[PDB]
Amino acid sequence: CSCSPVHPQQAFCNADIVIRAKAVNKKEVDSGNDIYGNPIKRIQYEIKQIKMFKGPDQDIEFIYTAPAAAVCGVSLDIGGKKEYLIAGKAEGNGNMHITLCDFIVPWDTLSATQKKSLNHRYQMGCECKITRCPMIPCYISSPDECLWMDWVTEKNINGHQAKFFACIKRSDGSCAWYRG
Amino acid sequence: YNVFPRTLKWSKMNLTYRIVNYTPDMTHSEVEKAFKKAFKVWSDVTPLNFTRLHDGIADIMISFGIKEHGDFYPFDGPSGLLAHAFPPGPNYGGDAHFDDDETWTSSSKGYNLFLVAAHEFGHSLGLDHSKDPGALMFPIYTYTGKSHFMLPDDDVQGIQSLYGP
Ligand SMILES: [Ca+2]
Ligand SMILES: [Ca+2]
Ligand SMILES: [Zn+2]
Ligand SMILES: [Zn+2]
Repeated sequence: CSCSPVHPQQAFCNADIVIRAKAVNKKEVDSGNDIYGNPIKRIQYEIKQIKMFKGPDQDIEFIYTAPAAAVCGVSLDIGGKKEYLIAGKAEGNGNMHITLCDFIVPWDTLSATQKKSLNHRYQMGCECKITRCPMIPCYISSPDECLWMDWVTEKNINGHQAKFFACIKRSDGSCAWYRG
Repeated sequence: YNVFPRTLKWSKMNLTYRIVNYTPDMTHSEVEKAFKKAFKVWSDVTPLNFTRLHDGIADIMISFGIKEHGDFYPFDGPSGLLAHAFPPGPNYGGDAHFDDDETWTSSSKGYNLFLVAAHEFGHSLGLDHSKDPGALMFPIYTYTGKSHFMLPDDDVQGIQSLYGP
């Protein structure tokens, strides 16, 4: 499984659902057979939703993911003391589907700016594009973009900009990184 | 490193692959070179060897898909999921699928097909994801360096733990 690197604001803006939650149980569920006759299973996580930052009013009680890492399956801690910031796809009322490409991190690893940004700052920035900078020199092609320089400046997707900045529209200019 | 249940690895050292279809993003020659290079990363450090088949059945079936492409794991348009693959075994086993709603390149632009393929082929051979962002088997793509790809030690060590150097 190969995933695009994503800044938290992109993850927030692109996901159907963004919650803080704790997984309390895991169960395999039968979901038919593939074209070759192999049984298809989904892993079903029973969760407790702590808070929803974005999504349908009906609380998420279940999260499904693939059994295999290799087709982007996710493993969550089902001990019941480990909280996670889960962004992902909305299924039928009360159900949610996650892949490794979704933004999923232990709640406790989040910077204070990241936690707070989930309430309103990231939504403020959704109209801005956050653009990748795979290799220098990368340019600011358009006013509606911020350049995500974490990778080439330091070596971490969760760098300085991921932890402390949001890309939001300014008055005179359009978009720019903001630490607030 | 991290490996899938060791018991189910490729029992034979000669493996075959076939490119089922081609992205229009690059020429056939370019696609072929990317995959050839990607397999070489692994064959250079183990007894495995790879042969490309023009037609017929191959162990590693490679194809480009857009959203629903035949399996239970649809792609999601541009960005997000870039590719996926299946561990050693029959049918799907060993196969790799690349999301053609990405722009695939032989450069730093879009997504570099060779790098993503080298990762996915790791799964085709039995490796799981590494927790080290510096390893090839890390699941989040990061455009590597400037020019000269070197399989990180951890990935070398992982694949050798399965097949020997
Ligand atoms: Ca196969
Ligand atoms: Ca995609
Ligand atoms: Zn992977
Ligand atoms: Zn697929």
